[PDB]
This record gives sequence, C-alpha cells and structure tokens, in this order.
Amino acid sequence: MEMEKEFEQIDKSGSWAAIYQDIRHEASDFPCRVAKLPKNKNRNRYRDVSPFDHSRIKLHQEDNDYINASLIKMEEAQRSYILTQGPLPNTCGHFWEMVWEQKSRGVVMLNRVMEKGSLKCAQYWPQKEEKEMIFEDTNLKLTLISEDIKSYYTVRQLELENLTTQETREILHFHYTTWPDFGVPESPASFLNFLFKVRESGSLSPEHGPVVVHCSAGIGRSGTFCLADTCLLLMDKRKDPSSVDIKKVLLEMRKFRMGLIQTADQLRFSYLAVIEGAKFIMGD
Ligand SMILES: [Mg+2]
Repeated sequence: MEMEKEFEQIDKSGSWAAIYQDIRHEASDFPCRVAKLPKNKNRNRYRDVSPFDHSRIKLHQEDNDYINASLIKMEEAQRSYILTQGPLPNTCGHFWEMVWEQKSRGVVMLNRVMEKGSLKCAQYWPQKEEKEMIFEDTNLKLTLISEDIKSYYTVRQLELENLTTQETREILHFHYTTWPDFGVPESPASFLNFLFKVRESGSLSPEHGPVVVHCSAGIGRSGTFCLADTCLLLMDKRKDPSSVDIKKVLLEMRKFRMGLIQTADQLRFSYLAVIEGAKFIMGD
C-alpha cells in the first residue's frame, strides 16, 4: 500500500510536525461575517473557531438563523458531513433544530461532557429514560429510548419529536467514550469499529441528511472522523488507490471548515486509521 510506505517514511524521518505545519500554512481562509455579529457572540464556544459564511448551516425557524456548524460536501467521495461545535447550554435547542431540519439520522460525539474537570460540551441529550428534555425555544422534545454501553463506545437510540407537528423521528447517538484525556488513542481499532457501526446504521448514506459530527470545537477529533471516512471511500472508489493523498483530502475539507485536525498526532492517527481500515476493507 503506497500510503503505508509514505507513513513509514514520515515516521522514520520524524516529520509529522513539519507536515502538519505545512497543512496549516496552506489552509484556506474565507470570511465568517455572520459568526462575528454581536448577536451571535453567545452562540460560539470559541472565538477563534467559526463557520465560513459560504458553508455555514442556517436554521430555518422564525428567528436568528445562526449556528456554529458547517456543511462539508466531498464531491468525489459523494459524502456530506455537518461539523459543529459541542453545544452550549443556550444552543442545545438550536442543535436539535438543525438535526431536525437537516433530516440527519446520526449524531457522532467524540468527547465526554467533562474532561479533566473542564466543561467540553453541554449535556444536550437525556441521561435517563424517564427524564426527557424539552427545548421550549425550538419546540422539540427528546427522549432516551435505549442505550448500548460497549467497551470503547456507546450507541443510543433517541426519539426526537417536533412538538409543532407531533412528528417523531429516531436519532442514533454514536458516542466514542474512551478518547484519552491527552493525545490520541494508541490503536485505531476501536475508532474503526465505531466508524463501521455509523456506516452500517445508514447515518452516512444519501437517503438521510448529513451526519452531525462534533467534539468540543468540532474541528480536531471531529476532523479525524470525517477525514478517515472520506479517505477510505476514495481508496475503495478510485481506479488507482495509491493516488489518495490524505494531505490533499484534508486541505479540501478545510475549504469548508477551518482547523480540521488540530495536532500532528491527530494527523498521524488519521493516516493510521485509513491504513488499517483499508487493509480490512480492501485486503492486506
Ligand atoms: Mg434509570
């Protein structure tokens, strides 16, 4: 596998940091004027992580249309993703409104609500079956139906109800619960099993709206998920899989949301996930 030879050379030369900084230097920049409006200040978790105007998701209800979320539409791979920040206490209703309006089936979460005693994300879904959540601002109800706690991740079934129409929909919550407090997982095996489970559910298929992916900023861990899924699609689709250049794919994704992949170790981890996944899907 050509990508494996490249990985070995980068590892042997200790070049991960230099390659990562090259990506940062080459990354696109586009305006984010809506995100910077004063009325949206309290809708952004981090002042330096904003959606581009050209790719931002717009809310559809009769009120401010702004959410810190971006549509990443990968043309060659024929995949779309919504990457969003971890919801804030005051944006949980907006988050579920987005899920509803975009017709998503799956939400992918790659962090814990609290990590090393610091808040990373609001508790935007119910922890107990008998304590459903009502979002009065966007007129939505959310109930935990079932939970499957596995060794390295959890899959939940939720019921999201539009209280204005009484229509209900099933949402699958894919929660990777064991990403280390510092650095990346040592092996990508559980991350790949997680990705495969998301794929099998139909949450990434064209028959639904885009999967909604978040971490805390919605760019680092989130980026690894989208980058790995897209590169695996390209390797399986292209006539010559040795042409897949993860760096080029990442630069393409960064045209739709800034900052995807936030460290050199996340970059290395993405390559490692794509290599191991391709060995299983395509042959070793
Ligand atoms: Mg109970």
